[PDB]
Amino acid sequence: FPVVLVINCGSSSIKFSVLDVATCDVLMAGIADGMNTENAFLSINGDKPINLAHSNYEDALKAIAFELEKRDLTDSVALIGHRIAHGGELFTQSVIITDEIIDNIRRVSPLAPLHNYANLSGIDAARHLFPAVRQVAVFDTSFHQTLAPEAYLYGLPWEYFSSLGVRRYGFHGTSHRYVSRRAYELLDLDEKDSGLIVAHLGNGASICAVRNGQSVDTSMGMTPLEGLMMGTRSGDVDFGAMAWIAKETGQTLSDLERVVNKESGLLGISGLSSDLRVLEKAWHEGHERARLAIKTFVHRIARHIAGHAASLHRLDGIIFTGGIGENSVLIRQLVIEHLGVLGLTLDVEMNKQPNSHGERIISANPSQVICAVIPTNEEKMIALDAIHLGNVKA
Amino acid sequence: FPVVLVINCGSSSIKFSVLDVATCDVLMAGIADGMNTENAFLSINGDKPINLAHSNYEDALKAIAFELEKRDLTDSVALIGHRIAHGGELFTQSVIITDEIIDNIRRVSPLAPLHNYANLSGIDAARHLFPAVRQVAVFDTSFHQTLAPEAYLYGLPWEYFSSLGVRRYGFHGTSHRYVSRRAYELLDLDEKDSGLIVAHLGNGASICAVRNGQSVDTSMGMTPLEGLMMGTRSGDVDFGAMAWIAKETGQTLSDLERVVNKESGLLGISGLSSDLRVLEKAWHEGHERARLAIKTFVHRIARHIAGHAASLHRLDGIIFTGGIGENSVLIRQLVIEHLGVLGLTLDVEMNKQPNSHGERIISANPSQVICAVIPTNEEKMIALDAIHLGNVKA
Ligand SMILES: Nc1ccn([C@@H]2O[C@H](COP(=O)(O)O)[C@@H](O)[C@H]2O)c(=O)n1
Ligand SMILES: Nc1ccn([C@@H]2O[C@H](COP(=O)(O)O)[C@@H](O)[C@H]2O)c(=O)n1
Repeated sequence: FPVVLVINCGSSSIKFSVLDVATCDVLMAGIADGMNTENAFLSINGDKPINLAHSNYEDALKAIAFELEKRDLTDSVALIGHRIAHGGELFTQSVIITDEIIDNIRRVSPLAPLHNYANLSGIDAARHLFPAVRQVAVFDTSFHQTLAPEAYLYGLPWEYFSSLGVRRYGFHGTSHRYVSRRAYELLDLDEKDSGLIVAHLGNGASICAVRNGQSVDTSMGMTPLEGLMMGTRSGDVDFGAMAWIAKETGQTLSDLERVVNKESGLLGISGLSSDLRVLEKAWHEGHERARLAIKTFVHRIARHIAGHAASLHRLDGIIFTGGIGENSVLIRQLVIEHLGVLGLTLDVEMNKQPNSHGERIISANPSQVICAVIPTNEEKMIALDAIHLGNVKA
Repeated sequence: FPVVLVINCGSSSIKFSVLDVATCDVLMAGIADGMNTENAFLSINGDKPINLAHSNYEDALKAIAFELEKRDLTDSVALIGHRIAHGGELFTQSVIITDEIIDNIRRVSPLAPLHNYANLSGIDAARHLFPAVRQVAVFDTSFHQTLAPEAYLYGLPWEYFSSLGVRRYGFHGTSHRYVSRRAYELLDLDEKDSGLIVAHLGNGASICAVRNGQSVDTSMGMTPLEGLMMGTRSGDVDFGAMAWIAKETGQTLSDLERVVNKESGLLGISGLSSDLRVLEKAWHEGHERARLAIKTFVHRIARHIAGHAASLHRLDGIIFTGGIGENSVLIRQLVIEHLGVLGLTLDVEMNKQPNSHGERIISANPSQVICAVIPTNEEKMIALDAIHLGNVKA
C-alpha cells in the first residue's frame, strides 16, 4: 500500500504530509518549526514536539524520515513531492526531479530568495535520505503561466522584463488549479467552454481568472505582495505614496518592504490582529478599526473579483477557497453583496453551513452567476501530479 | 459681456482660457511654457510665441494680463478660476478664494509638492494683478472625496493615514464630475438612481465609479501614479517587484520614481513613443512592442472598468473621455470587446465617427450597458463653478 511524501520546505519551517495513494487521504502530517534557531522541534500529528535542537534542514528531514520508519512507513514511500514557490518562466507543469530540474530551479531562485533556496535544501535532503525514490517538483506559479503578455507585463521599461525577468507570475497556482478542476465537476460545466473566478482567501490572498481551464489573470504579481490586502501584507499600494513615505519619514526601501510584509494588511488597519476570528469578534464588540479593516478587505476582494472577470468571455462561477474563504460566513456574504452588479443573489441558508459541508453551492437560483465553496487541497494536488508522473518512464 | 479667466498654473508652464459667461465658450486661450528657464515665452492662440525671457510666475501672468488689455478684455474679467491639483481632505467642493483658503491649500501642499506650490504662485499673481476680481479655487481631488474609507484606505499601518495623511485621493475630479453630469442628460438617467463608469483616457489615465451622482471609487491613488498604465506612467505596480529592482540594479527610490513617471508606461513597453497615434501606426506596420504596449494598455483599462463596477448597485453606463478616449476608435473597441462579460455590444458604425460628433452613443441596442463618448471640458466646469460662486455673497 504505497504512499506519497509531500514537503513544503519553507524558510522558517518544514511542513510535510504522508498521503495514501489508494485514497489520496492523509495518513500522517507534521511540522519542523523554528528551523536553525537554537531550539528546533518536530511536531508530528501534534502529540509531542521533540526538540531536535542544534540542527539544520538535512537532519530535520532525517528526523522525519526516522519517524516514518518508526511507523513502518519508510519502505512504502513510492514518491516524494516538493512544493516550490517560484518556477519563473521555465516551469509550466510539474516535473520529475533530475539534475537539469535542480539547475533550472536554481536559475529562477533569485526571484524568490527566501523561499526557493529553502525548497532546494529540502530537495537535497529528500534526495540524500531517499535516493531510490522518484521525486516530483510542483511549482506555485506554473498554473499562471498561461497568461498573455498584456496580462503579465508591468508598465516599466521593456529591459526590466527581457533581461531581469520582471513580470507578473502569480501564486497559489496549485490551489487555483485544484479548486478550478473541482469546480467543473461541482458546477457541471464544460472545461473547454467556461469562465471562473477563484478567490483563494487565507494565509495570503489571491484571485485567479480561469478561462476554458487556463489561468488568464491573477491578483498577485512578481512577489506575493501585489493584489488583495492580506493578513500582514498591504496588497495593491501606490508607489508614489510609498516613495512619499520614504521621503517624509526617511525610511529605506528595506524598512518599507518589512513594513508591507509584516506590519501591514489587516493587522495594520486594525492595529489589533491579523487573524479574522479575532477581528470578526472585535467588530461584533464595537471596534471601528477592526470593522474598517474587514470592510477594506472585502472591498479589495470585490474589486479584484470584478476586475478579473474582464479576462473572461463569460462568467459562470465565483469560487471561495482557503482558510478565510471556506470558513468565514461573514466575509463571503459581504463580498457577494458587494457584487450585486454581476447579478449575484446569495442563499444565506446555504452560506450559513460550516466547512464540514465541503464542496457546496451558496448562491440561490435567480443568480446569474453560481457561487460555491470548494475546500482547497494542495497536498492532494501534489500527490495527483506525483502519481501521474509515477507512471512515466524517464 | 463679462468673462471668466481660467488658469492651470502647472510646474513647467501656465495655461489659461478666457471663457464668455453668456455662452461658456472660449474666446481666447494661451500658454506660458518653459517657465523660469532662460527663455520663457507666451503663445496666445498659437500665432506668435513672444519670448518673455528671464521672468517668473508673477510677470508671466502680468504678460498675459497686458495682452488681455490689448484686446480690451481686462475690464470685462468678472471672475478668475484656478485649477488646483491637490485639495487633501480639507476641500470637498470649489470655493471662493480668501486668506483662509490660501492657508488650507498651503496646508495640504506637501501632498503635491510640484503642482500645488505652482498653483499658489498663480493665485498670488492673479490676486496681485486683479485684486478687485472674485477668484475661485477648483480642486482636482474634491469630487472623489465622497469615497468611503474602505475605498480610500491602503493596507498600511493606520498611523500612516491618521498623522501623515496617506490615503487614496484620486484625480481628474473636475473631468469626472463634468462628464458624469453630462452623461445623466445624454443617457436620460436619474442622477439619484444611477451607476456610471467614466474612463478618462489621455494625458494621465484614470477610472471613476460614479454611483447616484457620487464618486465611490477611482483608479488613481495618493499620487497620479497608481491605477492605469499611462503615457509615461507605469500604473499599478508590485511594490515587491520595485524593491527587487532597487536591490538587483542598486537604484535609489529617487531613481525609480523618475523611471516610473518619465520612462515608463506606453513609452516604456514600446521603447518608441508615449503618443497613441504613433503607436497605432507602429502596430499597423508590424511593430510587436507597440502592439504589446496597446494590448497591455487596453487590458489594464478593461481590468479597472470591471473592477470599479463592483462599487455600483447597477451598471448603466461606461463613458469614454479625454484625448485618447474621445479620438481613438481602436482603443475604445478593444476595451469594449474585452468587456463582453458585462454584456456590451458595440455599434461599430457609431464607434467610427470622429470627435466632431461630440456627445454620442456608441453601443448597439442589444447591449445591457450603454457606452458613450463625452468630450471633457474642464474649462467649462471651472467656469460654471465660478459663475455659481459669483452669485454668492462673502
Ligand atoms: N473558523 C475559521 C477558521 C479560520 N479563519 C481564518 O482563516 C485564516 C487561515 O487561513 P489559512 O489556513 O489559509 O492560512 C486565519 O486568518 C483565520 O482567521 C476564520 O476566519 N474562521
Ligand atoms: N486623433 C487623436 C488625437 C489624440 N490622440 C491621443 O490622445 C492623447 C492626448 O490626450 P490629452 O489631450 O488628454 O493629453 C495623446 O497621447 C494622443 O496620442 C489620439 O490617439 N488620436
